[PDB]
Amino acid sequence: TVTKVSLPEGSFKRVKPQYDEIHIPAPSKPVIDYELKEITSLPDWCQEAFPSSETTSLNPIQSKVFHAAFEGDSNMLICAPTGSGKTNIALLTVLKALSHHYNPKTKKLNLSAFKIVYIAPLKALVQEQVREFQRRLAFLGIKVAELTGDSRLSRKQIDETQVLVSTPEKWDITTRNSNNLAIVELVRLLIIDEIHLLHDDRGPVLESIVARTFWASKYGQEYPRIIGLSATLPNYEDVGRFLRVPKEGLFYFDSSFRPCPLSQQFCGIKERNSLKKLKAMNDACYEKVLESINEGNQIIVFVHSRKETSRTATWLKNKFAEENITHKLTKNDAGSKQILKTEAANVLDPSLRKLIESGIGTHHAGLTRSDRSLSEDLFADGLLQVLVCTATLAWGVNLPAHTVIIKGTDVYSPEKGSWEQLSPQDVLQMLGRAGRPRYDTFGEGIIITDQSNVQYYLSVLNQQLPIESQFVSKLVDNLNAEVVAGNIKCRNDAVNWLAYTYLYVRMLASPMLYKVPDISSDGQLKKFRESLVHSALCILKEQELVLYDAENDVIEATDLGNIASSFYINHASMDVYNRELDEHTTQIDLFRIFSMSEEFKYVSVRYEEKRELKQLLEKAPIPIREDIDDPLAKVNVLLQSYFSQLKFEGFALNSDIVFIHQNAGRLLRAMFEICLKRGWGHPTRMLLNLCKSATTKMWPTNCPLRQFKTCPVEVIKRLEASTVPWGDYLQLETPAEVGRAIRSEKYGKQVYDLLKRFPKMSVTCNAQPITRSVMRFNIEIIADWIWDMNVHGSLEPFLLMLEDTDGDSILYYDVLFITPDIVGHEFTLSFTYELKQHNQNNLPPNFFLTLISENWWHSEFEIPVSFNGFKLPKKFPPPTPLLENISISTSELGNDDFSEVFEFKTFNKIQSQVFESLYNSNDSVFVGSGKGTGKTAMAELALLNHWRQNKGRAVYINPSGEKIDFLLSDWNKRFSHLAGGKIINKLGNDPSLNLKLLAKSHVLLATPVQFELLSRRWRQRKNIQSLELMIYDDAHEISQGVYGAVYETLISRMIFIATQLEKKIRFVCLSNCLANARDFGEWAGMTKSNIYNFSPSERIEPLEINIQSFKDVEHISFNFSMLQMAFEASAAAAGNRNSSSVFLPSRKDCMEVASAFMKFSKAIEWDMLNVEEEQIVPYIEKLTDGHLRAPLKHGVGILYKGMASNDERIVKRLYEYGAVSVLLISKDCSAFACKTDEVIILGTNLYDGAEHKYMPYTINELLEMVGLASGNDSMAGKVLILTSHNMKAYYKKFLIEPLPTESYLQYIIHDTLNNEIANSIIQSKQDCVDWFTYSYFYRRIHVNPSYYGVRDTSPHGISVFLSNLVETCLNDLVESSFIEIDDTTEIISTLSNGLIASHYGVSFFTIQSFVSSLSNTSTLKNMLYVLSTAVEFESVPLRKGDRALLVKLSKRLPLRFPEHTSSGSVSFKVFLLLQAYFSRLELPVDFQNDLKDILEKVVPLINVVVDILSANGYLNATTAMDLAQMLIQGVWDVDNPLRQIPHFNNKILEKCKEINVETVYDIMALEDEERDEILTLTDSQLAQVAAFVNNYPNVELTYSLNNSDSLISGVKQKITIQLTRDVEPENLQVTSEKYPFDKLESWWLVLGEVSKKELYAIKKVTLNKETQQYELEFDTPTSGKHNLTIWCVCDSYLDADKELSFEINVK
Amino acid sequence: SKNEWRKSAIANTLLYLRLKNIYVSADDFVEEQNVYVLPKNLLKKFIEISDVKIQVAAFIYGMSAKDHPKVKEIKTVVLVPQLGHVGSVQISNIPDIGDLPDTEGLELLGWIHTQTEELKFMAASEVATHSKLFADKKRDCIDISIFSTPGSVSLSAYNLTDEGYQWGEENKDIMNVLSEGFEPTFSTHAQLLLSDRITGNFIIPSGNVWNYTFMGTAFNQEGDYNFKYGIPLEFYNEMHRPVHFLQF
Ligand SMILES: Nc1ncnc2c1ncn2[C@@H]1O[C@H](COP(=O)(O)OP(=O)(O)O)[C@@H](O)[C@H]1O
Ligand SMILES: [Mg+2]
Repeated sequence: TVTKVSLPEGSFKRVKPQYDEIHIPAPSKPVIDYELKEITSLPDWCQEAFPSSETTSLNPIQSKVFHAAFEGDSNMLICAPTGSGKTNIALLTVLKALSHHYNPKTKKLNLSAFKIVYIAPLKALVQEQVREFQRRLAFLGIKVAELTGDSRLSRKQIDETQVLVSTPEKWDITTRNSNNLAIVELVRLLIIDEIHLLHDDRGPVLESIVARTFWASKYGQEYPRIIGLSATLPNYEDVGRFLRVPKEGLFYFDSSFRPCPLSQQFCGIKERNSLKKLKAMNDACYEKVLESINEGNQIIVFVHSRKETSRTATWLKNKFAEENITHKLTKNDAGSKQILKTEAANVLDPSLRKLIESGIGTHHAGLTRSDRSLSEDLFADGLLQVLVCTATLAWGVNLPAHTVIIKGTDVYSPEKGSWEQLSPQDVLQMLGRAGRPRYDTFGEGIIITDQSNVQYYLSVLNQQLPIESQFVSKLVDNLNAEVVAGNIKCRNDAVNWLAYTYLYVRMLASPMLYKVPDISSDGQLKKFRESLVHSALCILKEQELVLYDAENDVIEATDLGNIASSFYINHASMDVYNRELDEHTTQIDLFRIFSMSEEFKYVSVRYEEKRELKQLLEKAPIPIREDIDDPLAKVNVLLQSYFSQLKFEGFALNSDIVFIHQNAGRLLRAMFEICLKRGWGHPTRMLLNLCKSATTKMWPTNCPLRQFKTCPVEVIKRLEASTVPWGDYLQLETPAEVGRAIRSEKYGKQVYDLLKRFPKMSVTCNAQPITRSVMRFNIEIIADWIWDMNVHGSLEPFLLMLEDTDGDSILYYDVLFITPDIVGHEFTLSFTYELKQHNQNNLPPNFFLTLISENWWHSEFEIPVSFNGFKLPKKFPPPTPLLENISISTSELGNDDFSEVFEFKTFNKIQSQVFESLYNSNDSVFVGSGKGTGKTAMAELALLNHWRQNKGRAVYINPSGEKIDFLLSDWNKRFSHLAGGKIINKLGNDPSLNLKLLAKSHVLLATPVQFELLSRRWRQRKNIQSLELMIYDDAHEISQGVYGAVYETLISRMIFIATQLEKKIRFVCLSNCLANARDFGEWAGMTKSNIYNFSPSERIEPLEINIQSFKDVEHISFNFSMLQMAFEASAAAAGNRNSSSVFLPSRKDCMEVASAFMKFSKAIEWDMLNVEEEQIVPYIEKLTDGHLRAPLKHGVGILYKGMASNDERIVKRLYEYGAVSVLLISKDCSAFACKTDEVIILGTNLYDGAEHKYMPYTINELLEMVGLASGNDSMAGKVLILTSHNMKAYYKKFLIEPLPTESYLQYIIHDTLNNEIANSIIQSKQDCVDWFTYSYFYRRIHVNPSYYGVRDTSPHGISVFLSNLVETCLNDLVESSFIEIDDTTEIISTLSNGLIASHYGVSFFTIQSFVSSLSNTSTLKNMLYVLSTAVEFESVPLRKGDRALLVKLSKRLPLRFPEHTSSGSVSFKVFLLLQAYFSRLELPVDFQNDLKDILEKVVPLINVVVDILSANGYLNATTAMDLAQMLIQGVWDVDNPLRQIPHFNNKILEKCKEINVETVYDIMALEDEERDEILTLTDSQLAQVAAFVNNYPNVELTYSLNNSDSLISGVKQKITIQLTRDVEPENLQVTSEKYPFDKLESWWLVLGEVSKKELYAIKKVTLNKETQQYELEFDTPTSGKHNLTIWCVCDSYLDADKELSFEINVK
Repeated sequence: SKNEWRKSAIANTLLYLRLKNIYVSADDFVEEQNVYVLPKNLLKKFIEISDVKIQVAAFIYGMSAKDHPKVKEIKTVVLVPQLGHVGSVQISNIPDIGDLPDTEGLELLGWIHTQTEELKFMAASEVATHSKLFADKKRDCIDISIFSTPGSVSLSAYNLTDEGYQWGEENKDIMNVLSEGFEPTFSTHAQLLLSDRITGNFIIPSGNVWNYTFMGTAFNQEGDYNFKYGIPLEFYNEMHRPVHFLQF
């Protein structure tokens, strides 16, 4: 048991009566094989980093380490003497790490790439390094920050910073956070200071930290550089192994190398009893102090408490006067005293001053900041001979003395509830003060302690107390955290992990110490590891932190374990919280449960303090059930005290209480977390306060004026007694009024300002029953405070709960983070919650919805959510089952020619039940089947059986113009011949052209918008009326928004038209599985027997759907952790030889995920393409878009909207064959049927920067993706969904039970009604309600009125609702001058302003907006702004960080956005991209698409603008027309005329200028030899230039005024205009290189007077003939002379327009 | 000692256990007279927020169904500023709740309160208070008396006769000893049914505090107070005790 400490040569022992002292001389100089490295030899930037060290060179230790530190990148462990200069050593390694990023040639320094972490044991020291590092590394312009002492979400930000100075624990919690995985990747330098802490009971934190950096890195693959800094102590060998330091980088410095070598001395006090022991030390201390003073040396005395400093300092003072007192007063009475006694007076308040007059200071915290800074600086300056210190000096300051005495080494551990000996690292920190390196020849360290301890502290200061692992003690807690990080699933992961621990390196090496059974059997302790892991796991399972099956061997992560890890809570404490926390847990109990925490196991009520404690236990505000014997009562009463900030006399107890508040926070939070998860409303609510109460160090029952640091102390006291409700003071909106309530004037104006800074919300919430069981809640919130940064920080978070009526059951929760950009402006939240059966049968009166500030007292705002009138819809009737037989075969269809077409000979299981009804009958049919069931073949039947009966004509309707394009060509090759039938696609963009295609075409394919626009004038269009068959595909999308409404508007009209004309039209509706087809089918007019509708599970290829939720992910699209699981699934696909595609919400995300996939694939055995790399390079050669080349190469495909078809097919083919194993696909391209075996949907969120939020996918968007999985033979496809927890419930549910298909028609009723009015289908008001009865809306408001907002809920109620619905609409319509009503019950008649809306498809809202924003003085730039605000563009995306780009783009464009509007709106995007179009700027593929979609919408809108302005007689209608042209050709009006000609680059344009060709006609005229030289272009390009130039118009404009002689003022005069071409044109198909849509040529005849800016007349015409003429009619102006002008203006070409000025006289 | 309450406050934590024993006074059903239906959730809560020793009271509002005009369902319990005692309680006036949502056509049906003396008839503080509240306003208002004791709660519904009211009007004040003129026959069994198939809710003062024991100076017994739907505070809830947090 005896382990005698070897003492260096020269050591000796003196025996004194009171204490045996033993002496260790300062060591001799080492062998000098070094040069102090002067700073000037450092590269020139660095040199700054070392400004004015007294030496101007590195000391011995630093100089020897400099090579490996600064020129090496190897890992390092440096063991050295106390006070050896660690900062500069750390600094050298820092600078090296920086070097790897900045360019040596470039001035610019990269700052985003590198994160540097410096771990240090105590906050005192952590802060110190932050200050020191900031000062020194200021010049390089890097940020040094203390890694945040308290909070968690506000850590995500602090990567504003480049140097993070943490304690081990803060960095353990940070790095143990699943979401921070993103940022651990940038950490390149990890400096662990005081690495010999490993031996302390805190040391396992360091083990966990390192075990995590090496072992858990995985796919990311690059470990940071590690530099350990240590005290010289046994086992440094094992330590350097533990942190993978190779011999190059291990250093150990003997005491010879301590700059300022240190002499030690150990007084071993021997007195037994307290009085005489205490005296012994005082004397012992006095002697040593005297000696040091008699040698002209200064001295620092460390004591355990803050009161000790002042009483020790006093003893000395007095004992010095008891004999002399000359010795320390001054160096000289003349020199010092006036300089001391000046300074002694000025800032000194306490008894400190009577000490300072005597030249001895005291120094502790809880002492005035100026007062301790005097002490430091007077002692520094020689004036104080003796500073008496608490331990903080040792970590905080840099204040050396020649001598340092530890008086006593007794310390109080509140953790251990007991007195204890100084830890080794404290003693070594303290002794690092001893010896001023610049000045002193040597230094002296004196420990004073009980003889028992002397042997121990000898070993510590003489390199003989070994560093040993305590990892077992914290093993259970630390294992759980890796289990929770998901790096352990099976216990082999656990025994590998343990290999990166210090424990392990240390067990191998001294197995007897660590009680190994048998190393020789166990080898590298594999059975031992496995056994520890087991026992650990079982105690975890026992407590429900994990799920464990020994036999199976599956480790699983509980929600409770997940709290324990995240909040850094002891497993045992989680147990207590588990059992004790209840639905009926109470405030009084919480305090008890709190006090039951493992963290407070050792707290004991000691005899002496018990009397004082009883005083507090009976004044305790919350009852304490427990005795004053019980420890729990102490912890409880202490915590209640902290909340009341009670003054404590005893030191013992005051330390205890401190210990409590520093844990109280995160324990109470862990408690809160559990109750919130478990749903318990009332304890959750209460815990949230306790949490507040522990932040704010105050109780709930206090007005929060006390919470503003910036309020006076008197003002709150008057308001607290005055009993006026807290909220009451808040209501007053007047600054004088608030002051009257206070009863003070000047405090009344300042508190008004404070009040406005107090957080408040407005909440409204309605509810919508989706099904019977499922209620959606739609909330609208406004945040009402004025932001101050000092008072609110970066954000104020807010708990939102929806709770039952009792207020005991949390039904939904979510946390809202308000930020300064969020306050003041409204936002919306929606969520679903599934009603319990009880409540399903009898709705409760209300639920509650509550918002509570996490931070701000009495900022809770709750509102009742009524269910007053509500009808829950009736439960879903079961889906129509399938008769079992696949019998039908292509042979069964009569004709032989038809059979060739289908290219599969057997019909599908689902296709068979239909086949009869589809092919045999001419009955209208409805089919509801999952995607991938081959409903297209169902459309094709109806078509075959249409033509088999020689019938007329058919229309096929789909929303996806992508699908229409594919399916045109498929159909067109296969069906063209079946009797000679002509099948044409409708492009929406020219209605006139579409009309013409109807006439040409036997089958039309169109989109609901397109066709609805055609169909509106069916009363006039006989070709629509004569329609025989209509396939409505994907009809389930009538649900889907404005365009859904339009689909339903469409489908309703065909019924109304059939009904009206007693015309028999076959309707075949193809669709997803609906939940209730009855209503839908009935609305389409289908006999109950023809309404086939199947369960979603029916789809024939088997398909498994795995859904995985994920924490804190609602915030973003997907996080690192989800991406990893996506990659595991893709690897699992690769291993089974199955192919997997992965769905992502953007193109960026496809690129970014590819990049991770390459990195992850390299760091695995499987990185295979499955094909040779030389063969892939011929393919990749096409390089249409370079970004795709790089990923494709490694086995990964990319599909986004806007690809080159080259790219598209090159990528598809490589997948098709099996070259590339994995495809990544935009949510958008989900339409492209690209079948695979496995599907991964990686994230289910979309950002729109319209509502500045993430939005979840709709079940459609999922079903369009789930339908890609298919099976091979028996094999079942697999789908993986990766979502937020909240969303999982909804997705799982409605992926198996269809989402009710309701109607969006209320949202477009204005246009709808105004339209059928305009076309005279509605002329009365009864007509309007009759009209409704043909809608799906109608059928839906009867079955689920509450969903629509019908309060009355009764057929009377609903019927009233509808009539008020038309009336409200009709009101708006007349009020905006779309219609008028007049007596014939009444006739409704459209005005122009609404007839123009009906005619172009443009919205009611958009016209309204234009009429207000347009004027006779409107500029072009205005009409562009006006345009950009059309409500039509709301579908146009705003991606994450488009405003950023858009701003930069703004800089390059000619026209500034009206500054008086917001920069975020889509109006902004629309505004610029239309300029990027006119100025032919290259755009990113994403703005290319946006621009295309923008351009779809514009020709209607611009024509509306021209037709508004012209109706109002204004002549700036023409500067609209200029715009119309600019839109078709992709140019400015200002641009050179030639530029519109296709493919005419600047170089072609410039050659045109040399020749003096100026106009398009000059180009027609060009000679062949000049042509062949200018037009340097491909055969196809020339084709267009040809096409353009032939088509380009040259029209001659002539008139004749009927009687130009007899002009009378005020009559209707008529003018005849004639228009002559050179030849009747081929067609009026417009040629434009830039406009991506079809366009007919049209022309505006304009008559007007320029001087008066006034348009007299107008006519829109098409010059489809060699010559034409038209008559205009206009009111003659006042008598006199008038200079009139005619214009003939084309809408599709620039510079082609003609004008004719004449004059008239009016009588 | 001052801290009589500490002992009671600890007691009230287990007050939820009294709800495994719920007894309702019953007699022969009469379809000629009314039946009062009290949702079980309201009872459970109202006890949970009550004291073990001091009386606690609230108004009840409800309304008839179509099925039977004589089945009065209690919909809402309105908890109002009040000052409790052992064996009696001072209650503020009938709240104005007209201007709250969902209050369409509620009748004030009466009051409901705790007590610590099981009787078969309305007692003398009951009759005083019942007359004080309802004498000149609405005579048919019932009283639901809850006998709450360790183990259980026992409910009992009464009407008051006009002799009762008159006698109560005569007694502006009640003393411990006077006991003058009192009759157990003043009150008559009213038909009470507890139901778990309807759920009612609470209306609480807007200031949130209903228990003005430790604030007995500020208690305004004819106060014009404001009200909202909401979850009622417990009897010894910190907000009902500003004063105890001043010592600390
Ligand atoms: N009887 C059949 N045998 C084999 N393949 C079929 C059959 N019917 C359809 N298909 C094919 O199966 C796929 C699914 O058809 P699709 O029209 O996409 O289904 P849905 O319209 O339900 O989404 C298509 O490739 C289609 O060509
Ligand atoms: Mg389809």
